[PDB]
Amino acid sequence: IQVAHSSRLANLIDYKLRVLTQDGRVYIGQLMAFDHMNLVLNECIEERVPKTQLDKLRPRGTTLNIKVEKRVLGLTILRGEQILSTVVEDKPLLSKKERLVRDKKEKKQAQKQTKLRKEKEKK
Amino acid sequence: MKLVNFLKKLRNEQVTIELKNGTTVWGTLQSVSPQMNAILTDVKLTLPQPRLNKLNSNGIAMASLYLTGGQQPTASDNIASLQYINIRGNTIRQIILPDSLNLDSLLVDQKQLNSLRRS
Amino acid sequence: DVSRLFKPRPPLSYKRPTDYPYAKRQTNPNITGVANLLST
Amino acid sequence: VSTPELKKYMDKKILLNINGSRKVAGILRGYDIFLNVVLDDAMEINNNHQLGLQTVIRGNSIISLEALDAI
Amino acid sequence: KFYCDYCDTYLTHDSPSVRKTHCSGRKHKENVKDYYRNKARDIINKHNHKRRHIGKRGRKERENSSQNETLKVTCLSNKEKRHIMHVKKMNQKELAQTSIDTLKLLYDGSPGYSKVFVDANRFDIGDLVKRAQTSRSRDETCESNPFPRLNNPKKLEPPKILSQWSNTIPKTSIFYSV
Amino acid sequence: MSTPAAEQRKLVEQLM
Amino acid sequence: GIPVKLLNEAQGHIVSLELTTGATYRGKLVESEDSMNVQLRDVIATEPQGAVTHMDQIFVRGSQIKFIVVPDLLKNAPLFKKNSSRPMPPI
Amino acid sequence: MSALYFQNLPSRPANKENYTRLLLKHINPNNKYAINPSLPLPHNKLLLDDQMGLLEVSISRSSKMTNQAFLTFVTQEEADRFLEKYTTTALKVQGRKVRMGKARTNSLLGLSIEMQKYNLDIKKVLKARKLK
RNA sequence: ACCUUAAGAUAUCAGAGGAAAGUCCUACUGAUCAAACAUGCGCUUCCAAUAGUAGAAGGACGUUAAGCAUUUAUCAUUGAACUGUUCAUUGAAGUCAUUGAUGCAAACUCCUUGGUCACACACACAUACGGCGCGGAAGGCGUGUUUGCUGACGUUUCCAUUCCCUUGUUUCAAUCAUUGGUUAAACUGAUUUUUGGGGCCCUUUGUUUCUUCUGCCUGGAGAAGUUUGACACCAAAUUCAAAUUGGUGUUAGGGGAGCUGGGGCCUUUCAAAAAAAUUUUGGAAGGUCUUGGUAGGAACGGGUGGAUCUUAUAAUUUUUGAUUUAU
Repeated sequence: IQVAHSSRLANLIDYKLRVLTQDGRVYIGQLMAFDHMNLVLNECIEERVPKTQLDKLRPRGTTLNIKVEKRVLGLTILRGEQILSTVVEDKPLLSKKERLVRDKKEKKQAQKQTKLRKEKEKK
Repeated sequence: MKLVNFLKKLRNEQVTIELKNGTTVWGTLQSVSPQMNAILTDVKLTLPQPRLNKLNSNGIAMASLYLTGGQQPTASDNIASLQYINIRGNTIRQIILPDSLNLDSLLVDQKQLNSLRRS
Repeated sequence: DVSRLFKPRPPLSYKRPTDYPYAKRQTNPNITGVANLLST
Repeated sequence: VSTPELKKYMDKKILLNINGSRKVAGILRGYDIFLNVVLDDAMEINNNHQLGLQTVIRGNSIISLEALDAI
Repeated sequence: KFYCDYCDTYLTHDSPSVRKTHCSGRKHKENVKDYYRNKARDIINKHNHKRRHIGKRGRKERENSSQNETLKVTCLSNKEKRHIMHVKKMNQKELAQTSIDTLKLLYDGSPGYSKVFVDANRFDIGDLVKRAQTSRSRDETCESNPFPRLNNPKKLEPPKILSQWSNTIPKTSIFYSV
Repeated sequence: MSTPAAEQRKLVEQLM
Repeated sequence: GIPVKLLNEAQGHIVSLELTTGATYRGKLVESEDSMNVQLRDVIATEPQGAVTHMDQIFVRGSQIKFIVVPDLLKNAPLFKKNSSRPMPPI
Repeated sequence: MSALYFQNLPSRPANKENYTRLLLKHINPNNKYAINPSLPLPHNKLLLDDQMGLLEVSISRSSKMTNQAFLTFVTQEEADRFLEKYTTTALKVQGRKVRMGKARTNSLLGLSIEMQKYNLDIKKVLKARKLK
């Protein structure tokens, strides 16, 4: 996947990231919020290389095959102190045009509902 | 005088960031956050082999390098070519700047010069 | 229906740790001195 | 800034694990905004040797502070 | 300045119990219940299906399916399908909320009943129950009700059957029970 | 008032 | 910050959190503070080597937490929506 | 040196090198070249692309022949035994059965190998102008 | 009953002007930067058999499966035999597992995802391969305009201000009507009404999913409506229903006319340089082709929200180092 060169962590909202921790564990989930840079991941599944198969990654069949133990865990907030570096893996489900369309949709609906709320709460 | 401001002035130049794990990231450097949260784009991660037979290497670094997802299966050494790795600020140990740039024009802190003129 | 909707996920499985224990975690000790470099 | 919510653990026996290995049990007496804790009649659980009549623990090295009482 | 996003009331900047007072009242306790009922109701009501990729059928695939027959489609009117959807949603809710507690009624006179089934004197989650019903005390002994059968209990409830298949039942029972 | 260090100052200074 | 407010919204529901020592904890979340200090109730602990025990309460310092797993339904929280309407706060 | 002619091949692969690598993978499972990516294919201008005699491919993006592609071999006997490899069971690349027939004229590379095994070279390049 | 607030700032340098030295400002002017919006590149990668019963990408927290190979299941005290070994006794802890764990590998079954588009069933190519069909996804680069972070809210004695068809589709013919072109009698093309035929689709699963109401498989239909409104659904308690109060949503897809933003190409006219002949540069008008929009917009304002930046802040709770396992 290709990602725009001028794309901070704010542009990668609902991108499916690849967050790496200090202890060699990676997290693979959709980014949905941040802050100290402590993220919120939707369906991130944590992967790790067991100590029994770590020796196969050391320099020397021709192609390595590593069985990585993975755990399933949902809607988890990380802590920025442990985060080491983040990589991007996949694009969101929706295209850019459809994303803009739904943003305009929700903005119109919210403006109308706010106007009606003011009109009701005043009178 | 804050050197993060000087580091923000590169913005399009090839650097070689060496993290605290040992892995050295080589790639074009985009904007740098005021906390030194670098964002490199066309990167080539690598892990230096300690060249000593019995001293093997860092292990957590190998795990992280492989779990990044870009490691070449046929690569003899531990390199992982990928695009856009975002590096947290506190993990950088030292940044090898390019040789070609001039330091005299970039190190002049404009804010400190403005403060000195104002005073 | 009070808390019939917030049903949590099943308990997380156990995997043997691959890092160093909290008691064994340290930076590099036995950092050699700086005086030897000055001579040579 | 914000005092930690330990007003219910006062004068109740608690067991808190110093660093990653040690475990100390005592009667809590007070606390600070850094989560420093002063606990009297300590006993280093391992046989187990008591520490002293009045000890303070720096809140940096505390990990968990589970309570061995009704709470 | 922090406001609740459920009550929509703007709350003067707090961080202590003032936020533990607002979140523990009633205008923020049931108004946060109605919110998540609606959001979970939607994900139950969602009917959008996957995108449909229709490929051009070939002749070998068409001739066999054209040979067999045409199949009639059953169709209902607007009011009828409204009523059927309402009935189906109600049935789904009623079955989903159903919990079987036959084992709790069966052991009503067990010697150690008050310590397990009462659920208020249990040892695992009793710490929560321990301003706001003739509760069963833990101090009950087996001497009370020495003979359970002395007209105290009632017969076990007959098994439930599906109403849409209520004509399936045998017409007459084998034995004559009064 | 910034980090808790200032608050601890405004306790220790009175304590001494 | 959004994640701290989300953890605040996650009160009263069973969350699972793993510390930096390797241990794991899960149970009712009684109270949380702005600095990620949490108080679990009826927690079922897993010490790093695999043993599992049980305690009534626990108060873990937030500086040691690695991650916190809240119930999945909180994805529909009102504070995750970007375009929001404010009631025009008074004077 | 005789070039083979292939029909009903997918036109999706776009890139020439990617298309060559995918077709080579489907021809030769567990191949030394197709399985390991980021390998520069041996461009034999006038070295085996794949073992069992596979020398080069020759595709075109012209709308006239989209699915068509040509495989040029090293020796004719190698090419003949490739037909026995087909043995009239429909070889499949991606999901579509491919039909295979010997090309009416050997490729330019095969012509060069035949000529070395230089007037024929100059005549060919001179023919390029008149037909263009 | 507890609570009433960190403070600052909103592109940047250089040049001209105004209120000795700063100091501020300029619907001032250059250059750089950043954002939005248009708009392009022979730019780069990717977009699934039906001439067929497939395949690609990713999963399985799936089966064979007790698979094939290894390896694990306490510590102290006392007595007894014994040349360390065996049997019993007291105390101390003790994740479950041994059909486990770990190493290796294969078959099978199944889920999600996609232009399952149009024209083709084709003899190409050394400068190696017309990248010379329409779209879509994602980036790279360039130009133009506007802005100088961005949004609601109020005021204006500001500007604004549209219609029409359609909701299986496509195609052929019979027929009606309209309109143009040539000889309103003949021929030809474009639009439309009615009927019939062919193909494909209906999982549209609450049988078109914009809403309500009527309704359907020998059919694809009828009526009313479209944002300060309507409709669907959720929760309660009055002791069924209705009632209300509080909430979450839905109000769509395609085509056309006007009106309008942008590009490419052509014509004319004007100005400058190399001239009334030629060219390039700038502007006005017109033509052609395309691409986008079509209900808000401008100006002012504050005890207005949120982003970014600086300083408190390198002193135990996140970023100024105790996770390269070390001597």
